[PDB]
Amino acid sequence: QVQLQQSGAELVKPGASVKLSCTASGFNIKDTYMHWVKQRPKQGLEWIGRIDPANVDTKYDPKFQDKATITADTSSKTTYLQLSSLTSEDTAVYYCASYYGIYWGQGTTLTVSSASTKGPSVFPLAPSSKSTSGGTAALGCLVKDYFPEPVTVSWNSGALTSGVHTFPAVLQSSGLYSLSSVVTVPSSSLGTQTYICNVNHKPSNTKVDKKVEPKSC
Amino acid sequence: DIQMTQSPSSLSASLGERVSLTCRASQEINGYLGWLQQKPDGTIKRLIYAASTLHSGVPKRFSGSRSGSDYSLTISSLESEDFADYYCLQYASYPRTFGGGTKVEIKRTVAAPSVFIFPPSDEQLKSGTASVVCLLNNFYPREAKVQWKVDNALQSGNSQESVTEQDSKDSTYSLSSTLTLSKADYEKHKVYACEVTHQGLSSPVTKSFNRGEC
Ligand SMILES: O=C(O)CCCCP(=O)([O-])Oc1ccc([N+](=O)[O-])cc1
Repeated sequence: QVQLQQSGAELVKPGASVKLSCTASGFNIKDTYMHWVKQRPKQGLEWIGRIDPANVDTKYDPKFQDKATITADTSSKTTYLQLSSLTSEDTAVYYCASYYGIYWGQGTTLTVSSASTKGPSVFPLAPSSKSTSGGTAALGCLVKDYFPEPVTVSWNSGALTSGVHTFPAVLQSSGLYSLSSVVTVPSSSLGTQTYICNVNHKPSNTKVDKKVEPKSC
Repeated sequence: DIQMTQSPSSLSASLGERVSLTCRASQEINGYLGWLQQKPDGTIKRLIYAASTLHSGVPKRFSGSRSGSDYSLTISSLESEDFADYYCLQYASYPRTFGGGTKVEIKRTVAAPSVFIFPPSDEQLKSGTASVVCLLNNFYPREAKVQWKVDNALQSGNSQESVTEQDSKDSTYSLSSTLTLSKADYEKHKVYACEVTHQGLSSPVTKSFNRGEC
């Protein structure tokens, strides 16, 4: 069907520039009228500006007048969002919308940081500090110091899905990410069932499997 | 620039309940107003345009109206798929402006958290850093206070919190708190505790471990 296709994720250093794209799959010049919206992590929607190619007109919010530049290629039914002199404040998801907001794109994530791609360190969150059983036990894996996100975590190669809670990552003061994945299991299974978290970080091509054993400490 | 003030910013409601969200315009916008819905996966869809006209295929349980400078979106009876984030948008003038947004979450009975504390691993101690984690499992409402205490001395500025989205099955939340210390500072103390306060607990619960590192 008729939709809006956006370009993939971008990772740049502060000071640089990026050019994102949004193509209208199966449309025309009258439909090359597009809006561009910004959304910072866990925040609201912000209107950046819009392009009306038929009247070679472009409008921006005063706050983005120096930051953004929207252009349009009527032949390919694609509009481009150019963002310059990037800072951490520009790390967000950018969306595109058609005339009257009828169709919306899937969004493009932009991450601005001086950090380099690094794989994670996986540490076990062992069940019990010395206490022998108790009813329902909890165990997990601490996925620390990786960049950029995301990272995928599964348990027992996908066999264990019940009771699993994988938390949203946090940005540490070092500029690196961290998160933990936990699972509640029966205390009676700790000495007989094997628990292993499978961590996969595609950006760095790091695949780590960590067995979580009840070391009782 | 026309400003849109959206209220409330958060709303807890039960299935089948009638709810209303409102957006006040700082200037006359003459019926030019649209309403959008954003699902937790980031998908955005237009629900209403021209203040009261529904987008093709949108459930008739959704409706829009105007009373003075206040524009409202009403859901006559809430369904499971309706628990998402909502935003109003004006297009009477340039620049186009959005309302702050409203998050609609599922209301359920009070659930106390299950608390667990995790000591750092020997593996991490080799790198010179120690992470102590406190887990709060399956609770409701979202509000919860976590306090760290080392040798019964309250900590500050050295902890990080992370909370999950509301669970599709039981409508509960889960939270983790991570205390980060240097191996040196960690090895100069004995008791590490996690004090939890929540509406479903009569008195604060405390979990601790003494000397643990494996
Ligand atoms: O003169 C008219 O009929 C209004 C033209 C405004 C077209 P526009 O695309 O710039 O503004 C809009 C953007 C989004 C929506 N929406 O309901 O999401 C509605 C209008």
